This record gives sequence, C-alpha cells and structure tokens, in this order.
Amino acid sequence: ALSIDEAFRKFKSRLELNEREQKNASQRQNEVRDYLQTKFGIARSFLTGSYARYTKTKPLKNINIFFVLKDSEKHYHGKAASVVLDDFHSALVEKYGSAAVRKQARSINVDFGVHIDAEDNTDYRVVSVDAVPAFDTGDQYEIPDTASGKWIKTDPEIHKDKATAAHQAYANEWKGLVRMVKYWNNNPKHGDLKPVKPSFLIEVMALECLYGGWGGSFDREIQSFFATLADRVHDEWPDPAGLGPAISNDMDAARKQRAQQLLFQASQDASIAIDHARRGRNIEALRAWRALFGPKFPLS
Ligand SMILES: Nc1ncnc2c1ncn2[C@@H]1O[C@H](COP(=O)(O)OP(=O)(O)OP(=O)(O)O)[C@@H](O)[C@H]1O
Ligand SMILES: [Cl-]
Ligand SMILES: [Mg+2]
Repeated sequence: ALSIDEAFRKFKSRLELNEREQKNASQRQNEVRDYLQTKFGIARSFLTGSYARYTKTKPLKNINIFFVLKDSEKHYHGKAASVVLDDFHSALVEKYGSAAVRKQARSINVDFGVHIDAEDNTDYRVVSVDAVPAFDTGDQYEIPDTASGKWIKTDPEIHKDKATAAHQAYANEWKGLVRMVKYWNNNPKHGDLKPVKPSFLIEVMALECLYGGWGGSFDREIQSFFATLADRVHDEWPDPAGLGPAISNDMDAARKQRAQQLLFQASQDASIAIDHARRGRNIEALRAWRALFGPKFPLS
C-alpha cells in the first residue's frame, strides 16, 4: 500500500519527460524545420519554452520551436505581427490541412493527429508544436505579438536559468510541483476553459509562490501552493526577465475571479486529503488526491 510520499513520487515520475518522447520531439522538429525552410529563409530552429525547462506537463502539447529567420526575411520585422503569422499559417495548412493548424497569439499550432487516450497516454508521441517565427537580435529574440500587433522581446534562457535556480533552492522538487499543478489546470473536469490562462502563468507565479525551500512533504506543499496561487492570482505578474509584456493580462476580470475560486477550491480539496492521511485513512487520501489531479495520480 502506497504512502502519500510514494504516491506523489510515482505521479512525479509519470510527468517526467522520457527518452522516447524526446526522440519524437526531435523528429517533429526536423520535419517542420525541413518543410518551413522550403517556404522561408530560416537559418536554424530550436526547441524551447517549458519543454526545454522540464516544466511541461503531460501529455506533451504545444511544444515551442523558434524558427530563426534569415536577414533575407527581415522585411517581416517591420510588418504587423499578423503578416508573418498569416504566411506561416498558410504554409502549414497547405501541408497539414486546416483542421490541424491554429493561429495563436505568438505562434501557429500544428497538431499531428496523435491519439491521446483517456489515461493521457500517447504511446510516447508529442501531440503538437507551437511554431514561432523569430528574429535573433543579438541580446535576445523578437517574436510576433498579436495583442499589440507588433513584435516583443523574449529571452527563454533567462526563464530557463531562473527555473533551474528555483529548482536548486527547492531540493530539486520545484519543477515537478509546477508540472503537477499544470496537470490540474488541464483537467477536463473544469470545462472547456482552464482555470489559469496561460499555463505559463503557473510557472511565473511559482517563482515567488513556492518559497522557503522544500518542506519535506508533497501533500502540504501542494496545499500551500494552491492557497498561495489563489491569494496572488490578481497580482501583476510581469515577464520575469523584464523583456516582454506582462503575463497576467490574458484573463478578463470574471476569468480571474474564477481562477481564484478554482485555485482556492483545490486548496480545500487538498486539505481534505491531508486530513484523511493524518487519521490513517490512506486509500481515502489517495482517492481525494486523484479526484483533484486526474488519472495519472496513482491509487496503488
Ligand atoms: N510575455 C512574454 N514575454 C517574454 N517571453 C514570454 C512571454 N510569454 C511567454 N514567453 C516565453 O514564451 C514561451 C512559450 O510560451 P507558451 O505560452 O507557448 O508556453 P510553454 O512554454 O509551452 O509553457 P506551458 O507548457 O506551461 O504552456 C514561454 O515558456 C516563455 O519562455
Ligand atoms: Cl483556456
Ligand atoms: Mg507552448
């Protein structure tokens, strides 16, 4: 019979990237890069965002690939964001069909048609990539921004370095706790709209909302993490690197109130699980944790 710690560590391992998934991400990168280089001047590409920080939850969706545009494409830098995104969109629809391709704020999503079963298993295949037109300006990158109509600065290496620093200060448990809350945020039980938008905001908040080092127990850490996220979701959350626009403006007021309510509900659901465990009702506690997170949380 599983202890609470044993169950959380199994959950954590189920959310870790493995070698077969990595090989699949690399293969999709080759496929999309080789194609896009026939349509645009692209010097190089790279896997980035949460995928590269080991903070992307499962199943693996919306893996960012920056496609670094050559000087021959510099005309795009002085044009509206929708122009380069339109061109990337049309190219990718031509190859993958309209149903598979979706415009996003700072990327085009390509969905490979990989089946996600009800247990969140894909036979070790990535679900989709976010294709990002990008210019390397020297100090950082610039990518298209639908909200402003223009281009914004981003340095994913600052995000990576600070995720690594938080993780080292948290006894190597920070990244896993982030992936667990992102798994909860993705739970179909919440409906069509996730509690927190974008998912990246959970990680930005966690840089401040996990603190004091690792406390030693997953269940208390998760409870307090949810409670802190509820209390702070209305704060301003700038780009931590100080380069791009704030991360906290994608939710309108009603959406943020809902975010706070669902995060607080999660903190209460976690408290119930903690109370079960305190009283020796261990299979009851595991059932409470599974109802909160979803099927990847184990009962045995
Ligand atoms: N406002 C911003 N300013 C600068 N960089 C940003 C901004 N928003 C996002 N980023 C960078 O772009 C990356 C991709 O954003 P995206 O929303 O696609 O999430 P992601 O990395 O896939 O994370 P998740 O798995 O949580 O969705 C981020 O991880 C971050 O490095
Ligand atoms: Cl959403
Ligand atoms: Mg993404």
